[PDB]
Amino acid sequence: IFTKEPANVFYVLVSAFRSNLCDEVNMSRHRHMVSTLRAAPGLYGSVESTDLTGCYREAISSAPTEEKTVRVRCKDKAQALNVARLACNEWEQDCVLVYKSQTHTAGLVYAKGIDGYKAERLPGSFQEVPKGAPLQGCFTIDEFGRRWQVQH
Amino acid sequence: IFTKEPANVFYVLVSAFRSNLCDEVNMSRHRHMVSTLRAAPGLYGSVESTDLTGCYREAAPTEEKTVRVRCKDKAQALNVARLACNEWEQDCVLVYKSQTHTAGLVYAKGIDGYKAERLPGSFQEVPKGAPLQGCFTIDEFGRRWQVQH
Amino acid sequence: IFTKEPANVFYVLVSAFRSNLCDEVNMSRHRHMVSTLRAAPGLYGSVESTDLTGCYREPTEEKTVRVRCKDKAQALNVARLACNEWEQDCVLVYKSQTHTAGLVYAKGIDGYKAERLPGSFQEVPKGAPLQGCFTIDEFGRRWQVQH
Amino acid sequence: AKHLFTSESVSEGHPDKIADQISDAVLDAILEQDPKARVACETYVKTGMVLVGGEITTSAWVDIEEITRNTVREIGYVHSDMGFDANSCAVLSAIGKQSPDINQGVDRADPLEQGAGDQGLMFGYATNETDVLMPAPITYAHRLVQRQAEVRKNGTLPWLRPDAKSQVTFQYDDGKIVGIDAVVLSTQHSEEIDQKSLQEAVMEEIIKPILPAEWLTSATKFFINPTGRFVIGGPMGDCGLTGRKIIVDTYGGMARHGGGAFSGKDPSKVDRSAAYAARYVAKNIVAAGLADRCEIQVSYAIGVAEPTSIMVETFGTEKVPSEQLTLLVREFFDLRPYGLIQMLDLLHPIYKETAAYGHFGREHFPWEKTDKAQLLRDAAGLK
Amino acid sequence: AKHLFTSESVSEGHPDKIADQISDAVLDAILEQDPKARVACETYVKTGMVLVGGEITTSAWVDIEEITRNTVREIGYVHSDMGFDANSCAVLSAIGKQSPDINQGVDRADPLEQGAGDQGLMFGYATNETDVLMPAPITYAHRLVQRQAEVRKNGTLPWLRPDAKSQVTFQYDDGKIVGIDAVVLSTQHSEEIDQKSLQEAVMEEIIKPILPAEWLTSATKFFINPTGRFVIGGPMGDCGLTGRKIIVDTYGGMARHGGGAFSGKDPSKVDRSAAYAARYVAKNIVAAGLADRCEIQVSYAIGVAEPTSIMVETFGTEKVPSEQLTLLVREFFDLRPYGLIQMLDLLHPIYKETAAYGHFGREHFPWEKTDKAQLLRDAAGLKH
Amino acid sequence: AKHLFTSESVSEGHPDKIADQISDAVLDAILEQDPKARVACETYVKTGMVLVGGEITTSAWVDIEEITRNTVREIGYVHSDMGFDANSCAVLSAIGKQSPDINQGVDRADPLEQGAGDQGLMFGYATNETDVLMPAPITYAHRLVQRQAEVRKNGTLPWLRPDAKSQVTFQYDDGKIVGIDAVVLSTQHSEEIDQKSLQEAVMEEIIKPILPAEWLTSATKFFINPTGRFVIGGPMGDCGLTGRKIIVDTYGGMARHGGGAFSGKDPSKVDRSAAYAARYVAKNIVAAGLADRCEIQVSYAIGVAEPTSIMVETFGTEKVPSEQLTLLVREFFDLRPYGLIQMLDLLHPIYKETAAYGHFGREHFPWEKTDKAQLLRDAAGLKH
Amino acid sequence: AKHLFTSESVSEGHPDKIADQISDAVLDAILEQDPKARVACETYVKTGMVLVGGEITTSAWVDIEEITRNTVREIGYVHSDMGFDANSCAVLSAIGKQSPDINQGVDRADPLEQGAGDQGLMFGYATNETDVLMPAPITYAHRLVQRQAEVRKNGTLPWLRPDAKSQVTFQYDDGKIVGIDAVVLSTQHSEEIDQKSLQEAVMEEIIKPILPAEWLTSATKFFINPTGRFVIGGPMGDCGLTGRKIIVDTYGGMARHGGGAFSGKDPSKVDRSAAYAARYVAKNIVAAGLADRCEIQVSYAIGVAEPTSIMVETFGTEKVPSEQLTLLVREFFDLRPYGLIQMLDLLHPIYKETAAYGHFGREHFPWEKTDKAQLLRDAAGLKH
Repeated sequence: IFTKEPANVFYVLVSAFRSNLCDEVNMSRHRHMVSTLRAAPGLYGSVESTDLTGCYREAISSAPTEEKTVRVRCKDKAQALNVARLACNEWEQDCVLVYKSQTHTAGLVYAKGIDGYKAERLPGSFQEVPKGAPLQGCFTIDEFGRRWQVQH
Repeated sequence: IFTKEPANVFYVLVSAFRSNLCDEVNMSRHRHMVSTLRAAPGLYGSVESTDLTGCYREAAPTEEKTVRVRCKDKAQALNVARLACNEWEQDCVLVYKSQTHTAGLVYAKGIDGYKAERLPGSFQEVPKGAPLQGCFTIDEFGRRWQVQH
Repeated sequence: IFTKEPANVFYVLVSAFRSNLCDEVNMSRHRHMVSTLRAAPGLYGSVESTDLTGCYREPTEEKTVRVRCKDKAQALNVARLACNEWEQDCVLVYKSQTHTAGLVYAKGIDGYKAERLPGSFQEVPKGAPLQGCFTIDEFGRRWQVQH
Repeated sequence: AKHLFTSESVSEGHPDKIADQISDAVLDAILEQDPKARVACETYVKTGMVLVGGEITTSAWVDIEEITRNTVREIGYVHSDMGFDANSCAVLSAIGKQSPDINQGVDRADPLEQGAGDQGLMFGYATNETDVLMPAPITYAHRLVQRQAEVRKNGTLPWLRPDAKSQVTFQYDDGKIVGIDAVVLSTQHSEEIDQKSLQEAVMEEIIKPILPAEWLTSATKFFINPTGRFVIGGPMGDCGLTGRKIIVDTYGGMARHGGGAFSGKDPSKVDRSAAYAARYVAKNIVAAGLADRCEIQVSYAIGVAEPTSIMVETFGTEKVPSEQLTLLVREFFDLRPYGLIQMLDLLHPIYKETAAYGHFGREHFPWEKTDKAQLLRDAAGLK
Repeated sequence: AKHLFTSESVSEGHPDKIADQISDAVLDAILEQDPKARVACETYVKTGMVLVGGEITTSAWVDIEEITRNTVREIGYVHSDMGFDANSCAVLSAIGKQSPDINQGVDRADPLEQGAGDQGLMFGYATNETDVLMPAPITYAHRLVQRQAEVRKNGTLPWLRPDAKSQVTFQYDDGKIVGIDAVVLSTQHSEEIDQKSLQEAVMEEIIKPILPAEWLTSATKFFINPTGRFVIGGPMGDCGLTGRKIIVDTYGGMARHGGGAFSGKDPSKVDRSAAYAARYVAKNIVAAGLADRCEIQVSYAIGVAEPTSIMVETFGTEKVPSEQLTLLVREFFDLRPYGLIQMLDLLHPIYKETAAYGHFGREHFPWEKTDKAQLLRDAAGLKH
Repeated sequence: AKHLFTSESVSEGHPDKIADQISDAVLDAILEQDPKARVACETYVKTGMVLVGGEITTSAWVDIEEITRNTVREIGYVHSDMGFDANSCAVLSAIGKQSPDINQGVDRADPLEQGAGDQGLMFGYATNETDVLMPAPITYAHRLVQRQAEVRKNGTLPWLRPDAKSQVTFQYDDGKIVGIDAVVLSTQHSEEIDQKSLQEAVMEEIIKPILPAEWLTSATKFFINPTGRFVIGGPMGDCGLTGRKIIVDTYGGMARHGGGAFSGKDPSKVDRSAAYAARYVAKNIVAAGLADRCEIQVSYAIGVAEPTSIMVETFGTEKVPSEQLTLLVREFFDLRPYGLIQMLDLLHPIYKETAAYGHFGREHFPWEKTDKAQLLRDAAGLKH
Repeated sequence: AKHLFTSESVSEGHPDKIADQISDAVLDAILEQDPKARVACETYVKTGMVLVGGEITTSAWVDIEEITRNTVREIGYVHSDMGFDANSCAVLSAIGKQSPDINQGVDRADPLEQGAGDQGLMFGYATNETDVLMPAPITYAHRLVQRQAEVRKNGTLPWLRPDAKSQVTFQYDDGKIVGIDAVVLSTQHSEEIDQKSLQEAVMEEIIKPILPAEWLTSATKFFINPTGRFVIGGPMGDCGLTGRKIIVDTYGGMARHGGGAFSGKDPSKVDRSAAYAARYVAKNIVAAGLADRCEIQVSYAIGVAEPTSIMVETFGTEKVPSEQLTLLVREFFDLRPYGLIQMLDLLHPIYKETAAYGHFGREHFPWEKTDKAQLLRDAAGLKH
């Protein structure tokens, strides 16, 4: 769909930060990193909402795990975006999901380091779960299954 | 597809060693890390097979000598593998359960790099039609990971 | 389709007079009897147009007459009893808007027969002419059914 | 599947169509006196007041007032007690006038290269349902109201009076008319006739003729002047604004429409000319049998010769690649405004006939002619 | 495959939309003064003059001229150069007739049974292409014009002037929208600005901020005031008739419209009531997700409490049989005119906002609420 | 598209499969002695007696008794308390020998041209779900029972006894594997072991190393000797026949079956040979990639060299028209009985191997080779 | 589409069917004496020896050999030349009878709660091709051999001898029965008769009266004792065994099958009763119009009354959602074994007739009753 109601050309992107199995110290780590992000709204160029969580099989048999996450509304296609990347890099965080608000879909960038751009574009859909089947890359904010979609 | 011919729940993962651009010294480098891991299998708990070649198209495909190792311990052995890649700076590795041959890749740096990708579609397939992806082939068997659509 | 043009509740029907046995004398008696019909507009209760010529490949071709009668069956009755008198049994009728109807085979003063499964009529699709041609105004036309 | 559909058609007696006929008669008169002029006029209808106004870049000179009076006279609103008397009609004219000859002496540029008057989109729809290549329902309601108009004019039901409307509901089975669910008719009348006698008479001389028997059953529901009081009607009855009856002029709402009224618009402007052109190409397409029902969305920018966007739609009733189809369209047709003016020769004072009772589905109209269809089918290929 | 689709939206500075604004401003006035009024007013827009004519049935007393001049002031036609001024223009009143007698006489028949106002037919369309169930293109065009007017009002472009029109052409390939084919914008501008500054400014403040950067492409084309000399705008530019701009209010030709002008008619008039109703129900439908999009046709004969015809269409987008769908429709909502009135309670002077930029596609409009979808949610089972 | 599927297997310790083992071991013995022979032997298995009888034409000389006792002993039923002994079981050969001279005497005939020995029909299946081109569940179930037999043999859990059966239920979404719903494994066990520790042991030594834990959920249920007592095992408790488990031999019931008990049938017998041919050609088909899952059926009229019907089935998962496909089929493969013989070369004492654990999915068996598949793929030009 | 499908049935005269007839006739007499009994009897048939053995718990008193000889007599093998005779053949009763358990645990507590007798899985299939709701070719083949036996009994062609095999290959276009391609009919005949007359008279008296003359074409091929000699038939030529011809009993090969031998099995045994219930619910679903062709797989873990897994397969012909259908299955029918028993009244001495010529498709059989179908027709009224 084309969520017209949300703001325009802004990029809304998510971050998790809770990478390693560090159950509660990782949650504290998360709170810390959220505070850090909020600390510099300008260069971060984003507004933050921390309700969202993310949920994956993670291909390591033990169990699908979920992490607390944050949505940030970067205005810059790159600048605030690149700031988010450098942040997750600092935080040892492998990849991030950025989708352009208006189209409501854009691929992920698993770029790290200092000056790297690894721009993937998924099959052009995102944040869209009709409560049919929760198998895929698992998301929830405001108790809404909202995950991307591959074309068929 | 479930191969089911190799062992069951036993893990298998690949590594490259050739991350940076040091082609020849890169080659020797890979070989030496091979010697490291193969010399102490117990800690790795793994069987090595160094023939493979790993091709990352990365928008001009780069081909690096690669090695597939079978790690028994559902995390420990592959953990040792992750460690090795970390010290050898190798960015990230692929793992998968052979029976299912499907698993995303895990990034692993620092003390405990526990960073495994989402969207774990599949792996170990050769459609033979579209090579626009990561060439990961042993014995001309291009084993590429996939997703469902 | 539906032709949209002619008066609706009106009944247009096509009939052939010529039998299969001979041709030219069947044609002479055709023009005779059809002229007799034409001359009397009350019982036959219709207007006539003789342009139409039919084939039945079963192409058995014969000259045919299209008569438009207002009376739902009554002038139609005169037409069908007339084909009786000319020993002819095959007569087609159709209502303008539907632009189709089944086939009637009614001889005998009250002997009155009704078709089954009418789909459509009076259009050629140019695809397969195996059906009975009905060519008038440089246009072929046939009857149809849903498949 | 099976469902119901409804459409509506108005009599000339309705005020909206009144204003439309008015402005169009104006345009036809001016066009007669002058082909190349530009025309943009609107008409308003109050109780006894009729207004006409707009910019007409013409050399022509005609009294709008007497034209209006004669037109309403033809409509027959010649008695105040009806709600309107043509003799008494209050006439208000504010028509802007300008010299077009000076403009054309300035331009000195090729017609085809001259851009569109105003940006606007429009549709053309056709289908093989009707052998007039229209949708059924709007056509039936049209024959309905016009039969009423006729049976009034010839005075067969003299107490009848002009203002009348028809709202008709068919039952479609799998996209096929199986029967008319309901027919609703309202009409202006003298006062002396009884409502019941009126319903009977109209069922006789209006309903039975235009409606076929088979769709009529006991299940068919009839509602005739449900108020029963339609002496009070016409302008005094309701205010009519030019073009407000746009859809029911276009397609009975069987297919989309852009929203540019037909009346008061010379062929020069994009709206009416483009509408004709779209219906024309669609009709020729269907006559080539390429698609069984097809809708065309053509869009022009102001001042621009090129039509911004071109879309063909077949609802899968196509027999060929729709893109190949579009290609064939652009081949056979010059979608330029002056292009369609050329192809259809709309430069003739004829639109007083397209005033009422259907713009599309009347053969004398140029766009309704389907010549290129065959050649289009020749360009077609397999079928 | 790929095919162009095009929709347009006018500024609220356009003469026709001007007339509609005037009409429904009068309507909101009279309605505020009386819930139960029965009003149909029409507004003619001309260069030196504005007229209002029609009929009102209520007890209220209403100053027409000041309503009108307030409206124009909101729009901003306040100087000769514009070709039109709120103050100096001629207001012409012919509505009156102020006859609440007939309906005040006796009231004992149930409202839900009181037959339809007058014969008519209308449609309500809905889809899932956007958040708001409206079609994408018409919404984008509305965003364009409203953004333009906003820039004019806030003063970011002081030289801007109220009249404007916009048209957009998208490439619908496989249903999804890959990108815009072209965009054409026409504006009223002061005499000061030259062309190049104008095109630059409008591409800057309007095109980019409103449009999706991705849809914005090089291949996409931009036509801005092709004549460029538009200091003449509004009435002296062109004629203005109420409801004449019928489509723009609707889905922008995306779906079939009935044929009754919204503005200048009150919820008593069957057109707007029923149309709001159809949009409301189709919205609840697609909100349930029974079909990606639905078209609704409803037909009333005069003096009939019930719809003469009710047709639902999913265009094959249905997840369930269409017949039990129809059943659910006829069950969950009272389709009687006053019935759907009570369902939506339109008796509140709010239409002055819906005057322009789409009558659907805005939340605060009550019909856009879609509670009953959940009830619908329960009525149908799983898809397929 | 969410459904539970189930498959079933038996260890060789089961009496029926024991009977089949016996027959085929006889067969391999004879074939070793003489290839060209004709053999149709069947074996009934009562508690204390195994009856063996059949029609045999050969120049062979083979003790039934020695062979039977050897086979049974190899299985391990070497004790009374087991429920059956190899040494004290009664051996009854009802075998009636025909003259190989009738075989020598017929001459001057194309060995190929000769008509099929006996009418019949059979279905060979293949699916690319697994690298063995076999339905996944039955393959896992074979791996289960075989693992059980293995732990019995290697001495890890010597208290374990040969008879054992397996039943697996998988989830399926979109036709694809997701999870295992249920697993049932019941074995014969020596008296000394308990119930509980047995539960534990079977859970560990067999279930765990063989079942992909990813398919294993907490929700996945488990059953191990639900009756909780299986000391009396083998033919003693239950009778057994030759070819009474024709399903688990082939496909675990995933695919429709012809109905010719393979064991005890010589290659020249049409059923066994032809079914081998069917699985063979289907495997070649899928390997070439001409389709994803194909079921072949072949039918044979008595005394005829040419089959009656050769039907291919793609379940839409074809990549080519089934008709061009069929043409190709009859092109590359000669379904003449001696033809399929020469194609597969069945004339080798190898079937004692195919005794249990499925006739298909095991490489060294020649019918599983897939060399033809390449020329098949190259026969039709396919680019996807 | 163009594909040729083949099925094959046997006469009662064939050995395997002889075995099954014997077993189930035994079962019938026994269960008549005591309905509550439990019986698992298998019958081996050799040149002249009939062996019968299995496990029986009851209080009944039955001669094995008596029923044996009587059955054989009813079939007609009464003479040396036929190759067999009840008067001649020796009967070996190997059944070991142990007491019925009278303990109170197996008593009233609950039949429904009583666990499954034995692990396994089975299939039911139903189609809308026929009134009998079974695939065409199997039905026609059964009717063929039935016509055969009927001839041999009424005395039309007395020189016929009981053994007979029939096979039919139908053409298939769009899955609609179009043409019968091939017919293979081998039968057992007296010595006096000659080959040519046999071919002719057989074509006449049997083939015509059973096959629809339409699918008979000129190109239709025929094979009738093409060996040209079937004097010595019956068991002498070849071994016959219990239930081996399981395919012909079920579906003629159109549907996938589980593997449980129905003959000689007491109803309380899970296999036969479960499969009958499978065919039962299949017939009910098809008769309720809910689908064209449905298949059912049901699986039971030994000792658990609850079915492990229940799969329903509609091949896309589901008219309601398949999973809602599955819900319907679990609700409307209790699938526990004793649930089946109460559902079908299986505990009745019937199956002797059911031994041969189709385990389904003959109406008076209880599982074949389509009673429940209406309720299913009720439980969902949606059409697609």
